[PDB]
Amino acid sequence: ASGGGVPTDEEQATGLEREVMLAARKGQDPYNILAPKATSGTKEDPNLVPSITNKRIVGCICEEDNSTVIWFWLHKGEAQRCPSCGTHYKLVPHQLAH
Amino acid sequence: ITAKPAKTPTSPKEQAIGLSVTFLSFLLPAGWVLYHLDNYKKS
Amino acid sequence: MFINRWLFSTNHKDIGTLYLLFGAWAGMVGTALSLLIRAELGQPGTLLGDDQIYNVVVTAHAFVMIFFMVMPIMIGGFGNWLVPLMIGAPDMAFPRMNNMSFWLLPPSFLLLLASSMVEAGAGTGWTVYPPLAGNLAHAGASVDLTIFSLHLAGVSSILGAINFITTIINMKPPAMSQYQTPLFVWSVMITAVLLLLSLPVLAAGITMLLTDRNLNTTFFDPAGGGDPILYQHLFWFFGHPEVYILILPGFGMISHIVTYYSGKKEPFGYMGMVWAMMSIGFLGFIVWAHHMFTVGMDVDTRAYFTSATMIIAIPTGVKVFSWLATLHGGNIKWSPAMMWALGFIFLFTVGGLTGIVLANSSLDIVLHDTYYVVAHFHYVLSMGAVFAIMGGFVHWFPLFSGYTLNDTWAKIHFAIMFVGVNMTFFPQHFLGLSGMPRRYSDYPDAYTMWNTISSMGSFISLTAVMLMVFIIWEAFASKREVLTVDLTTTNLEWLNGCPPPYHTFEEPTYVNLK
Amino acid sequence: APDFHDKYGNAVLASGATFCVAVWVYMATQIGIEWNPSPVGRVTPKEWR
Amino acid sequence: HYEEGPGKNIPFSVENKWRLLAMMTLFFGSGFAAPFFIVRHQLLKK
Amino acid sequence: HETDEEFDARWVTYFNKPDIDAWELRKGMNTLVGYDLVPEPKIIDAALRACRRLNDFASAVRILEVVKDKAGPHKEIYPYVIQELRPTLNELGISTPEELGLDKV
Amino acid sequence: MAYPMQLGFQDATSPIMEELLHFHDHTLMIVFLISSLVLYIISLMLTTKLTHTSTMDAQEVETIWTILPAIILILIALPSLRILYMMDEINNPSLTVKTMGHQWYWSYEYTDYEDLSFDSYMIPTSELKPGELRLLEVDNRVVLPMEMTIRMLVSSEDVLHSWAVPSLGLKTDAIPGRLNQTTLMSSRPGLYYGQCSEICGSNHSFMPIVLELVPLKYFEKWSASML
Amino acid sequence: ASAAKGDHGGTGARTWRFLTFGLALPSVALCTLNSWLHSGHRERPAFIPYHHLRIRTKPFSWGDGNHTFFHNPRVNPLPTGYEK
Amino acid sequence: SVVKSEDYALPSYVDRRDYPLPDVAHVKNLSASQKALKEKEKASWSSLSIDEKVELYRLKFKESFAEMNRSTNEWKTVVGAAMFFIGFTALLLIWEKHYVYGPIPHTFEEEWVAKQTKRMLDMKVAPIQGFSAKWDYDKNEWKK
Amino acid sequence: FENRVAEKQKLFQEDNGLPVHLKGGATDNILYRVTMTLCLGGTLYSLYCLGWASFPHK
Amino acid sequence: STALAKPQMRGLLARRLRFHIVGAFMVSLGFATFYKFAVAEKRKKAYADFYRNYDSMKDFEEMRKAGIFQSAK
Amino acid sequence: KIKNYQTAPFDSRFPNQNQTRNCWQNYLDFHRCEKAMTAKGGDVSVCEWYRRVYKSLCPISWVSTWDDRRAEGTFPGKI
Amino acid sequence: HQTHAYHMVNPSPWPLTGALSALLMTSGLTMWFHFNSMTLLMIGLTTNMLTMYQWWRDVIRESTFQGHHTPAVQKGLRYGMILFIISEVLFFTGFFWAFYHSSLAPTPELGGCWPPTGIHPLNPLEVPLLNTSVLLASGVSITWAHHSLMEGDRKHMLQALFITITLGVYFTLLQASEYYEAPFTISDGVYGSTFFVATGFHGLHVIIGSTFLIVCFFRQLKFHFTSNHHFGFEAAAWYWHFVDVVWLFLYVSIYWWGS
Ligand SMILES: CCCCCCCCCCCCCCCCCC(=O)OCC(COC(=O)CCCCCCCCCCCCCCCCC)OC(=O)CCCCCCCCCCCCCCCCC
Ligand code: HEA
Ligand SMILES: CCCCC/C=C\C/C=C/C/C=C\C/C=C\CCCC(=O)O[C@H](COC(=O)CCCCCCCCCCCCCCCCC)COP(=O)(O)OCCN
Ligand SMILES: CCCCCC/C=C/CCCCCCCCCC(=O)O[C@H](COC(=O)CCCCCCCCCCCCCCC)COP(=O)(O)OC[C@@H](O)CO
Ligand SMILES: CCCCCCCCCCO[C@@H]1O[C@H](CO)[C@@H](O[C@H]2O[C@H](CO)[C@@H](O)[C@H](O)[C@H]2O)[C@H](O)[C@H]1O
Ligand code: CUA
Ligand SMILES: [Cu+2]
Ligand SMILES: [Mg+2]
Ligand code: NA
Ligand SMILES: [Zn+2]
Repeated sequence: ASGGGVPTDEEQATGLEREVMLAARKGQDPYNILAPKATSGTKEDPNLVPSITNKRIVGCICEEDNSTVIWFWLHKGEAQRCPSCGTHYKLVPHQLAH
Repeated sequence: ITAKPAKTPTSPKEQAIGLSVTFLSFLLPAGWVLYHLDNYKKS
Repeated sequence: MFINRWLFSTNHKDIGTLYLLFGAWAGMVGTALSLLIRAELGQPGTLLGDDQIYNVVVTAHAFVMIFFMVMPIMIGGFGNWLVPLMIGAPDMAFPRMNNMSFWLLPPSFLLLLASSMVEAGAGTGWTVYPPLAGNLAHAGASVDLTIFSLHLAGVSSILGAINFITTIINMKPPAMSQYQTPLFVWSVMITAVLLLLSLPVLAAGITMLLTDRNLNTTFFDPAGGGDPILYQHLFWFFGHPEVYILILPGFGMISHIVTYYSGKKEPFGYMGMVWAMMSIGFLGFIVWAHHMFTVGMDVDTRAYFTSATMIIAIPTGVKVFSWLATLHGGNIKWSPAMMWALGFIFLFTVGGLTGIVLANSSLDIVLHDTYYVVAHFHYVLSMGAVFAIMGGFVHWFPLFSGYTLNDTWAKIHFAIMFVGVNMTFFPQHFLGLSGMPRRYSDYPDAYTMWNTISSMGSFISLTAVMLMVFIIWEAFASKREVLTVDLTTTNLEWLNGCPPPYHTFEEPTYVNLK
Repeated sequence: APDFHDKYGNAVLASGATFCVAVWVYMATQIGIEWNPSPVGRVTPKEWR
Repeated sequence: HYEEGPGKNIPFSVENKWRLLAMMTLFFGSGFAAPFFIVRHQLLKK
Repeated sequence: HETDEEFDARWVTYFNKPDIDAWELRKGMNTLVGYDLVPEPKIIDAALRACRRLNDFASAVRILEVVKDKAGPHKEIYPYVIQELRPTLNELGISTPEELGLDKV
Repeated sequence: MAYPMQLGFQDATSPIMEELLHFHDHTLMIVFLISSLVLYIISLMLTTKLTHTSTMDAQEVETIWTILPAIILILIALPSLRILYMMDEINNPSLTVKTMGHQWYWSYEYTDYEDLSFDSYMIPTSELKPGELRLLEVDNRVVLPMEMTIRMLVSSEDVLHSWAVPSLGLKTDAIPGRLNQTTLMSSRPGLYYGQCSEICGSNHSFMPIVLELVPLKYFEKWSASML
Repeated sequence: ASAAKGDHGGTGARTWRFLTFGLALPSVALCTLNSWLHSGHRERPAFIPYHHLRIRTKPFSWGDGNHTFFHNPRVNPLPTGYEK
Repeated sequence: SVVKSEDYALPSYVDRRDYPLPDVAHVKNLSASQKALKEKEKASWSSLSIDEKVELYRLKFKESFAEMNRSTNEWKTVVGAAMFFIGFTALLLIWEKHYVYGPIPHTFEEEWVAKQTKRMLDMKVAPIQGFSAKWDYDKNEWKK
Repeated sequence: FENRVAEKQKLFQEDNGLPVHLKGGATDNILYRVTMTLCLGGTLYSLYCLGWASFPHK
Repeated sequence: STALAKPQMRGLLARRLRFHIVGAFMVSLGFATFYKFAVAEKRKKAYADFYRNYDSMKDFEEMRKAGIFQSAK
Repeated sequence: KIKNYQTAPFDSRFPNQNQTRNCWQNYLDFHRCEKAMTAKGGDVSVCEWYRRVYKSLCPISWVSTWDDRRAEGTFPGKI
Repeated sequence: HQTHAYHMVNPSPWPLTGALSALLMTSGLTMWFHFNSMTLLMIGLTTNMLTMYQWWRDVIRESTFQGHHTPAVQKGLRYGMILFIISEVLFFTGFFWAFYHSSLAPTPELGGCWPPTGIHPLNPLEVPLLNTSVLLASGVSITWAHHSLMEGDRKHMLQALFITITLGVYFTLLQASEYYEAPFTISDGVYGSTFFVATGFHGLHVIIGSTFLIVCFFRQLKFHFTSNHHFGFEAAAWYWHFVDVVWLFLYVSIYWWGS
């Protein structure tokens, strides 16, 4: 019966484990644990790709169940397009970019 | 693949040298042991 | 700096680099050993004057080429360099454990060299069967040293295998399924699984051999109710997966090279290729007694092992055809790596087909412990595994170093090597059909012509080795730095430049779900 | 502008092939290597007993 | 941080090609020589 | 999959898009030369006009070189294509690679 | 025995070995068929400037390249397994002989009737007589009657050896604590040679096997004379 | 599966502790007592110098080379018989 | 056109048969007169001279298809050098025969071989195909 | 006993450029130097033994 | 002038493949067949012929007189 | 019976290549039979077939080792 | 600077001291077996403990104190540990195979029966049965520990864990005593050989397993574990269950069936 004495993560988790824990509480994903969800990927509704620098590598699985991923660097600026399927991607500095 | 011209070009003469030295580092010590084998068999 | 970086590394690239240096050095040792074998056999008569020493040289040739050259280069070398880069992982799952896998190898190797220096060496064959390997026919420390060398090489590959499987499973972008990984990554994962299961069984068998030799156990000694055949089962239960472990990552690299120089975006039949390597891994656990067809097993067991072994041709056939299918319609670039690959495809097939001959326990009665076996396995190893190692090395060398090789020299190197390994091993078919035993330091005069020719061919491959060292010096000496690499959209490992920075994917890649 | 293989291809091809044939023919036939070829149609059998 | 870039991500220097050649030679040549000398050791041992 | 005629018409349509941008032009040629065929003159004609709308003379020439390359050892294919494009070539002022001396090494 | 520049198998001296010879021809035929087919296709893929570099559908072609090899494997395995069982098959032998491997020589025992046994050592090269074979001759041959089914029992008194005679189609490992059986039947009289086929140490290369196949009547007198 | 019981209501630690003290430890107490009531030595077997037993192909690396590590003089004969 | 090693993350120029229209122009900076040529390109292409057309092509692309697909004489060097080094290996073999191998066994003496041949024929080695089958026992000679 | 985890979290997170195996202070450094001395002294001794065993001494 | 007729323009590689793959089989089989009848049937015939007239006692007697046996002089 | 012995016949209890147990079993049976008789004033010759069979199949050193062991009271098979 | 959740490990000397310590131990064993000296071995064992101590200390620092074990890292550690146990299963398999091979086909030198002539097996209903109940009992108390930990109950976790440790120790003493009393030894043919090598490796794993539990008990005393994050505890518990199961198989095969 009764008796605690075991600390919880809320009380004792620290460093990155603590950051991931707090960020998930506010439904945020700054350490890229989850797959992001595609938009329609048109010029008007591009996939927004957060980054803390001015470029990030994108992998495009053009069609569900392709075995081949298309890799290319996405730079800050106008949306760029997967050279295979043309879906649009745009780098958003920040969210991350602290 | 494309490449920059050599920063430190290795001229044909320099190749001859690197090649000759490479071959001798392999050949001489083995050749020396093989040459003296019959010496080693029964001393 | 130097010590922190190179002795205390937690970086997958540096450690892959250390594997490559180690395996290159071991390869020279194993090459010298292979030349001492051919010198002994190159004319009738006795050259060394001591068949214990010829036995030691043959046994050490095998351990060296397998545990210290092939595995460290393919799994430790290319595996650590390319796996994290192919799935966008910032390093291996266990970066400090990774470093101990590497550091186990120099001392393991030292123990192997020690064994051939104390007493009269371990003249046992790489199979180290008792009673020959036991404490009467091989009294003293040499065989114990060999056993401990195998222990440490086993602990190394087991921890490495756990690291690879963990990394490949857990450290991919969350959107990427296993059916989106490149074939090289698959080939490593599969290999790591075969390592994980097979090496503990070897470690068990050779521990029993150790206790027979020093603790008065009688696992293998009929005077105690023990049975030398039990050793062979344990050994080969590891040994057959071991041979698949030696070729799988080779398969992996072949698929990457042939695709690349064909200018294709992916191999033909990706899912057939994954299925083939899986099927090969599975069947590789249930065929081992085809190394035991003359020990006196019952006929039904031999019928079963013959039948199960043949079946392996089917999935392997699917890979060979799928590589041809990849070439089909290609924009073929005749790079030197492409040349190694093409040579690989044809010479591996020939080595594979002589294995199908050996698979018949019927015919194996007559071919077992002959040079036909030796021809079979140097085809798939020295023109399968080695060719894949050379093709991957010339293909990825600019990515590891940031420098280019001289292509023309590299083609000269392939040409000489192609002639030397065929001249060496081709006539050994005749030797084994006509009845020449393996592990002989001299032979009946009838067998002289093929042996003389085989030994001349081994000197030609020596010249190719010497050249290769000069070719690598030339690259470093001239410093042509890489500018641009084609097809980076389907070859992620090149996308961080050459050489890539010490930390890559500090920010991981972005891949949408959809 | 003409490259290394342009200036020197023929010379390399011709001397390499020639040097290679000469030295192998010399090696195979003049230094006493014993090939032990088939005695069939070459050797006259002699009584042994 | 550590040095990065060509000639920097290896535990040996390629700053001088002649010194590089001497080192390569020692490194590959010691591996190649070793078995010939182990064979000699065994012969001389008895 | 889809018929010949349907394939040809898709590609013609693709290149006739009035506001085609340079990216789309490249993407279309680069994709098309992946197939086991030499494209129909009416596809090439549409691609040439796209070049003209994008003010890109050099790409029109490059397209012609590619047609000849894809024919590989079928030496008859290229002169036939040029014959059928002759009106467009004359109209737009497009020189062939041979006329420019670009077929020579 | 092998002869200089031989490419294939030694001529069969037993019906089992003849059977292996034809089975090997069937198989190598197939080996030639496959490797030439692969070599031709490799050439075909590399000898055209035509390209097709977009995706190709795998899922019809893989059938052919899975069924065809499975049929071919069945064509090798049917005859291979026929011979295996035949190698094992019900013999009723007329004589049993035992051979025991040692480091480094063989001893033979014929104990059906009288306790006969003897050791069989290689003739050193310096003691060969003109016309004798370097590394193959023994001082005491295994004398056996031709045209009879003989049971051979093989074991060892020390490490592993393996008793082999290629021209009879025989190889059976010799294992201490164990009796392995093989059946031997020669269609012809004469001398047939083999060599220890499991590495057994320093003199592995130098412990040959010579059988002397003669008419029963000679075998009987030879046995009496060897007691 | 199944044994003779229930439990899936009030959970966790309490059920596992119930099992630890209600079943697990009492089984240990019972097997202990059962060991106690079957202890008291067996006569040492008669010595026969069987060649498949008392193997010595190399001396042990301790003591006089002839005693196994947990040698019990009462029940473990040497190759030449019981000691003293 | 000076490609830099740190441009690796930027789209790049390739010549490949199979990727005829690469991601960037061969030349990206224009001089005064090249800017004026690009202005001309905007007018009718009938007005450009041959020189002008060629120059436009050379600003867009580095090599033409003909240039990129040209064959070379590299094969001569590679086959010739391979041969040279193979010939070189024969010198090692000569060295080995001379300074390393001692005499071969006396069973290779011509006299020994003639007698051993005879013995092999008397025991009818490989009488079916291999050896003795090629001896004509009646005429006492190798079958012609 | 007392929960002292927060203090160690603070100690081991202190930004002093030290690697984790030395962050605990003088004691880490000693244990580290003792381990390294034993391993290198040991290896040297095992080399000496190997060289020694590589010859017969009767 | 005279206009050129429209040649085949589609599926050129597949056409080359359909033709040669029949040759590939022809040559494969050819090589197999050659082995079958230049070696394999030749071997059946050599063995059949060798033992058709073979007398093991006659063979022994010859070997006996040439002095090869230890057990039979 | 069978003063006709040429060699041990096929024995379907030991149908495989490993014939170790065939030697061993016939050795036991012989000696069991010899001790079954001799004890009860009987004639050993009913055992003879077991003896001929083991003598055909067993290596001399196995036989001789096992006899030495019976003589010393260390033979491990039950007779 | 990272925006992944993985751990970049500070450069470390422990892999190299570990590797060296492997060389000293095997060198040592060889020197011991052949040249009668234990000095190298002692040295190797010493540097091996120090390496283990420091390396796993550092793991505790990286995790409990620095917070690097995010859920992605923790998930890798679960895989690693499972895979490690699998490799330990295949290791024991080889000794089970040795046992089944010897006992299903006993050779003539054995008297051609199992157990061999002259071997007097232990009664499986006696101490081996007690040992069985003892390891099974500790599988129950360690499950009690786990649930006390998950429900945040410090006291009862420490008490279930103490009990599990005590039973581990008891098994180890019962087994030592049985060893001393056994009338057959490791040198009694393949019977003593398969018995002592298979159960001796197992006993060594009971020792390693008890040690790991002791480590968890002290970490628990010091409040390292949270009610949701205590992987060293879960790993020690899988490993404890593994040791338990391998004993069951020992008991059914060697003590019971093989008696
Ligand atoms: C395959 C690797 C590369 C090969 C190149 C390197 C080596 C050069 C050899 C290059 C020449 C290769 C041509 C085949 C030689 C087979 C010899 C033979 O008659 O075979 C017979 C048996 C023995 O059988 C007999 O008992 C009856 C023979 C009748 C005896 C009368 C003498 C007639 C002589 C005719 C042939 C002489 C050969 C001597 C030749 C000795 C020189 C080495 O031997 C065997 O089984 C040998 C086992 C080999 C298993 C691998 C086979 C796959 C190779 C792929 C070939 C594809 C097309 C080639 C395409 C060729 C592309 C270059
Ligand atoms: C990487 C090394 C490697 C590989 C991949 C293999 C692959 C195979 N090996 Fe081999 N082998 C060894 C290394 C290897 N081997 C070594 C080292 C030994 C000796 C161990 C010792 O004694 O020292 C040995 C020994 C060995 C033996 C022992 C013979 C003896 O000792 O008497 C046997 C017998 O079955 C065997 C068979 C096979 C088979 C069937 C394959 C197959 O996996 C091959 C499959 C590939 C193909 C078949 C060709 C490609 C397929 C097609 C083109 C499709 C159509 C084909 C058909 C329809 C037939 N091998
Ligand atoms: C208390 C129960 C727990 C058991 C552990 C206690 C002892 C320490 C040993 C543990 C190491 C593991 C086992 C090695 C094998 C032997 C242990 C068998 C258990 C045992 O201790 O067996 C004893 C014999 O021990 C002997 O030789 C002792 C000899 C000890 C020398 C060890 C030899 C080193 C073996 C090498 C290990 C390498 C394998 C590693 C593989 C690495 C994986 C890749 C039994 O004593 P006995 O007097 O013969 O019989 C009883 C008579 N009354
Ligand atoms: C008397 C002396 C004789 C004994 C001889 C040798 C002794 C062996 C020592 C026994 C093993 C001790 C292992 C202790 C490891 C402590 C490290 C640890 O437990 O680290 C944990 C991670 O697991 C991890 O690394 C996983 C670590 C797993 C290690 C697995 C242990 C098996 C190793 C044994 C080797 C077997 C070889 C046998 C074959 C011969 C840390 O994460 P958490 O627990 O979540 O804590 C953090 C929380 O605070 C978060 O809020
Ligand atoms: C398997 C790989 C082996 C391939 C063969 C190596 C090819 C030859 C390399 C040269 O080797 C040298 O040859 C000399 C003989 O030509 C030896 O000198 C010996 O002979 C000389 C002249 O007779 C004396 O001057 C020397 O002192 C004496 O050591 C010398 O030591 C040895 O280095
Ligand atoms: Cu006896 Cu090899
Ligand atoms: Cu195998
Ligand atoms: Mg063998
Ligand atoms: Na020799
Ligand atoms: Zn896409």
